[PDB]
Amino acid sequence: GETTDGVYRVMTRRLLGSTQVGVGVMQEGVFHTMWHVTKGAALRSGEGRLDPYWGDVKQDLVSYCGPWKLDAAWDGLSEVQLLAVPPGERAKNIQTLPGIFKTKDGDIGAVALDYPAGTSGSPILDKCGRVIGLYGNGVVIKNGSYVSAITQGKRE
Amino acid sequence: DMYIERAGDITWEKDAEVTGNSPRLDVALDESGDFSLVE
Ligand SMILES: Cc1cnn2c1CNCC2
Ligand SMILES: Cc1cnn2c1CNCC2
Repeated sequence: GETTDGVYRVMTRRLLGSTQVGVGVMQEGVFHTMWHVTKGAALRSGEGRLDPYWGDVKQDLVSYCGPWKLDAAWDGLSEVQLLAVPPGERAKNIQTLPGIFKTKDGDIGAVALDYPAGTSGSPILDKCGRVIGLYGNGVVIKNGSYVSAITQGKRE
Repeated sequence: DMYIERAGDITWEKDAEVTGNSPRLDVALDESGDFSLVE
């Protein structure tokens, strides 16, 4: 199948028509997405099969064909871009200054942008084009707005 | 059966639309990977 680096839609034909369940990042021959998008199931790229390699429900991440490769981190100061790939719509860059999720285990950047659930797995980038995490694991706050963590994995 | 389709290159775009606020929130992450607001 297709192994070129870049952003990909994750689709299913199980429901009515063709439905976009999420998005992911192909980098260094490894496909990276959020666990809730695939539930750890195998994927197809044309006639090729991608098998899960690593995953963790708590981090809400999964890699296919190899170990997690993305290790860039938000610097805690600068604006970043969500490369949103919404269902049925063209990929689009949105620039924003992340907020913070404060947890008992440390602070994590968060992006206050609301897109349909099938946009989960879209990459968040720094100014050099490096993927600093994936969009789609978040919370609804007081005023009803959605805020996603910048979820990044560990490169072993 | 799930399948993937290429949607684009991963690049920073100059003069992309700039939006969104920057909230500082206390949150908790449970064993199921779900975040919740702590108050
Ligand atoms: C990106 C994502 C994932 N789940 N949800 C969203 C946004 N709208 C609320 C539900
Ligand atoms: C939007 C969605 C669906 N299932 N899960 C999520 C996010 N947290 C991990 C589990």
